[PDB]
Amino acid sequence: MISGILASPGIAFGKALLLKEDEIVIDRKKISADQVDQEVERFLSGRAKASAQLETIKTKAGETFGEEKEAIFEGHIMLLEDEELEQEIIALIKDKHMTADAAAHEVIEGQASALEELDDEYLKERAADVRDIGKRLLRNILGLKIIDLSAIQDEVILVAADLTPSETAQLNLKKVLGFITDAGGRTSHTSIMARSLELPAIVGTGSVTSQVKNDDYLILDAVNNQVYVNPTNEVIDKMRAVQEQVASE
Repeated sequence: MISGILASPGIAFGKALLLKEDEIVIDRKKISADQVDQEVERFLSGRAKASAQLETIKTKAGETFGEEKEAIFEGHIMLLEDEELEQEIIALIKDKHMTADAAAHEVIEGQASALEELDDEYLKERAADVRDIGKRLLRNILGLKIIDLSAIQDEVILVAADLTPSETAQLNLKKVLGFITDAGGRTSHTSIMARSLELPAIVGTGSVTSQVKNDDYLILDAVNNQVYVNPTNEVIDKMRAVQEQVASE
């Protein structure tokens, strides 16, 4: 069966919300000096947008967990608005005729890679949080569609290979029912939430994302540590009684 680490006990019912991501296609075409000036505005003014987006996520981190976590996202903006990283991006766009999408990808390529060369498991995890800041910056230049997990409209379960502080900082715990992630870390951020929020959850699912799909009907037991996919009405009716018999006790 599906054995995870079990974060907290409980039973919930809901449709599976799988978090997939659309692959981004960067154009490696060389532009002309007549399109370079336009890229700077699309890149400079673009930052005006990404700055407003990450900024809005910053307050959701302080209004959701408390200004105590705003210090982490506060630095995430200084790096994005870094006046130094901007002069380097600009040059490439003007010197190597690179697209704001391509050039910006170059600097972000050494930021994450260079962080792996550091001798600190901490700055390393920042590498993952940094790639997220770059990927978002890209979808902002192409104005690509973004998933709005901050405004769900249907109560469902949350399933994902893993969730980064940002996803957890914008997640709306107003219509959520539970969290399931492929993180087998006895100290995974997901668990810290499921643990502090006392809600029931699991994280060592491992590869449930390779056996489940979005909209799939699931039933979390968090009692025997097992996920049931499309069970018979005989097991549901039997669990609907016991489970609800608990809330009634």
